[PDB]
Amino acid sequence: DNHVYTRAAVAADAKQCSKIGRDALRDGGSAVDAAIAALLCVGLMNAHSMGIGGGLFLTIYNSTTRKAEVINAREVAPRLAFATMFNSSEQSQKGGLSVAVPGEIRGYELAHQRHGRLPWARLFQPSIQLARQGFPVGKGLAAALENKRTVIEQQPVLCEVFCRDRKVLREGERLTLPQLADTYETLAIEGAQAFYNGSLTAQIVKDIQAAGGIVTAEDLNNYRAELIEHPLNISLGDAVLYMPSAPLSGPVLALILNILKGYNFSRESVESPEQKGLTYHRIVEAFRFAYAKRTLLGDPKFVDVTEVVRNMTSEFFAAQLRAQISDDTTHPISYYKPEFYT
Amino acid sequence: TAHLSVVAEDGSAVSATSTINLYFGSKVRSPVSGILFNNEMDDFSSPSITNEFGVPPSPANFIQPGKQPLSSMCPTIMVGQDGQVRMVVGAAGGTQITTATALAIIYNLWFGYDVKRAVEEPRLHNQLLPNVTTVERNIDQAVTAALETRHHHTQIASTFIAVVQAIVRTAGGWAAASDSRKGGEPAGY
Ligand SMILES: *[C@@H]1O[C@H](CO)[C@@H](O)[C@H](O)[C@H]1NC(C)=O
Ligand SMILES: *[C@@H]1O[C@H](CO)[C@@H](O)[C@H](O)[C@H]1NC(C)=O
Ligand SMILES: *[C@@H]1O[C@H](CO)[C@@H](O)[C@H](O)[C@H]1NC(C)=O
Ligand SMILES: *[C@@H]1O[C@H](CO)[C@@H](O)[C@H](O)[C@H]1NC(C)=O
Ligand SMILES: *[C@@H]1O[C@H](CO)[C@@H](O)[C@H](O)[C@H]1NC(C)=O
Ligand SMILES: *[C@@H]1O[C@H](CO)[C@@H](O)[C@H](O)[C@H]1NC(C)=O
Ligand SMILES: [Cl-]
Ligand SMILES: [Cl-]
Ligand code: NA
Repeated sequence: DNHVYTRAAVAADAKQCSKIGRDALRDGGSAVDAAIAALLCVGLMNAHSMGIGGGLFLTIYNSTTRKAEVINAREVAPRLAFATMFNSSEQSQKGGLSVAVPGEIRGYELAHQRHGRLPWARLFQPSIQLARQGFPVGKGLAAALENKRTVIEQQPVLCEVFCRDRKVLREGERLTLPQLADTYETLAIEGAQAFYNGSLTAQIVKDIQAAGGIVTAEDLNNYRAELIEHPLNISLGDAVLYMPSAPLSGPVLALILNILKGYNFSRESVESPEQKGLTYHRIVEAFRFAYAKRTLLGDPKFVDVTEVVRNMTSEFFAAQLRAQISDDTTHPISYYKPEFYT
Repeated sequence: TAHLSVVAEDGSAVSATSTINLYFGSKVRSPVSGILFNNEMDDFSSPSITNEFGVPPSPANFIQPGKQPLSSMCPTIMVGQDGQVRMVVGAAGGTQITTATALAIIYNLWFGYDVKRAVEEPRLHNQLLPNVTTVERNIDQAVTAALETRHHHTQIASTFIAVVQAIVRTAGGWAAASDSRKGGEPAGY
């Protein structure tokens, strides 16, 4: 309708998954239950984007405890991976060797153990039906299918589900995911264990390695989703913003907003073309300064980013960068001091 | 990548961004399980690969066994001083996630745009390397002009820049928006 709601809301990139999230809330689920049910659905309707073969982060806020937490369930490099394992973009983009260890299901399981109210199997139920019954291909997926027409049509295993008469499905056409339905059912019934150390594990390893990868059962056995009790935050006026730290881009977002807050943007900032143009120029300059520092970030378990992140979340640091933003001109790359070593 | 935002009736919230990386990830689908495997290894830097003219590898983001690759993802929840959620926001779209998320926040929190406009409003992006500023097709061309007169070279995104899902607390309750660039719609009660 209008999409203002008096009690609860789910915003997902497919209507049907937002609905599935909403129904979960309605049936008494937590915000986490709803997110998981919706996420499982998005893995189907926007299968090009995300799903149980990938990884995720969840930022979670509890209005009772008033605490925020983060769940890190991003994929990890397999135990056999090494720095020089790839020599071309193609090698790092296509095939089994490009696959990192999927965190998705562990992530759902950790979030659900900590905050779930519905049973685990209930979160899968609606998506199991969706994948068996099929659904019209939506706008996002149809454009992705189009964008990747060649590779899909040339690869029998993808064409198997993503084609109709050996050409990529188009918007409105029915997409059915019968294998995933079966896999989702197994997950619903056997739990997360089935993926990481159970009835799916050997097949997963075999598929990845058959495609030239190096993921092993051990990799899956050993994957752990991680609880982050103290996520990044920044103070913005009377609000606090919780977001993930490295290895995600919280620090980058933090530096952008902290640089820009010293200008005190308001409705007036965009009222006239003179103000609007300066405002946008200033935004682009904050982007450039923030991305200059981004190249120092990495997995904080493997690289020491403590001070880098301290600077990026420091308002004083931000004010120093804001002071080098010239209102009348942008600058060359070196001006912003991008760094590749500390 | 996909982002989604959730606020429950009790005022608890989830902002979650999830990804298999490129469209259809690695292009490896299990013929048995149906699982479509990520190509997240591509988010690492490699000393041997050059992605962009004059952009060096970032050794802080080299592959190590057990290491997680750098991500642009930044699922965010903004909470007011009273402990109530004010905004649940994030984006999909590679390196454009972080700038798009900043934009959605700026638009709602500072420019005063309601959540749907904050999501739908034209976006732009610069990530330093490469040097160019990318603008969406329907941006206010007075912005384009103010950028170019200040020596930004701009270019127009052939499709669109990022995908944002967002929820904002209003007097009437929770206003929700899904990005028309990808075709989502919200749902609630
Ligand atoms: C790339 O080159 C390195 C160094 O010789 C080698 O160890 C590795 O196996 C190669 N990888 C690929 C995917 O071609
Ligand atoms: C928040 O924390 C409180 C107190 O520990 C707990 O009772 C409640 O269920 C939690 N709610 C959510 C939505 O996580
Ligand atoms: C399951 O877990 C145990 C303990 O980690 C391990 O030794 C066993 O081999 C695993 N089974 C499968 C099927 O991965
Ligand atoms: C923000 O993070 C800092 C550093 O851990 C900490 O001092 C504080 O508890 C956090 N602020 C809020 C409002 O949670
Ligand atoms: C942090 O910023 C200060 C200047 O404010 C600078 O001296 C120092 O080099 C920075 N530290 C890092 C790791 O960038
Ligand atoms: C990048 O763009 C800016 C703005 O036009 C310009 O000054 C500079 O010469 C360009 N090149 C580099 C390497 O910074
Ligand atoms: Cl399938
Ligand atoms: Cl999305
Ligand atoms: Na809306």
